[PDB]
Amino acid sequence: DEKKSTAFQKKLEPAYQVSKGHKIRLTVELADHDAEVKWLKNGQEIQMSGSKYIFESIGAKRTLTISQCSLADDAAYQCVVGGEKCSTELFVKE
Repeated sequence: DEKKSTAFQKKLEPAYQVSKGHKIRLTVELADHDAEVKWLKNGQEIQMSGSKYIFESIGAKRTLTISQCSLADDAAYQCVVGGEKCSTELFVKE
């Protein structure tokens, strides 16, 4: 089940609004703070890449920078550490 459990102290609101092609960031307050965060596309498991699923960290608050994601990747992106996922819906804004 996708649910708070993940090493994300707080996962951001379950509706991330990507500014299409502007690269949407998946901001969370990490529980780990400085751990490599893996993320999930609804059903799809999302690793990390310097082109998509970009990991970025600010003061524990972890961020998944997703590039090339606009009026197509409109769906849901969960957040995952090791193998723990918390669901968040992904909506794209043009």
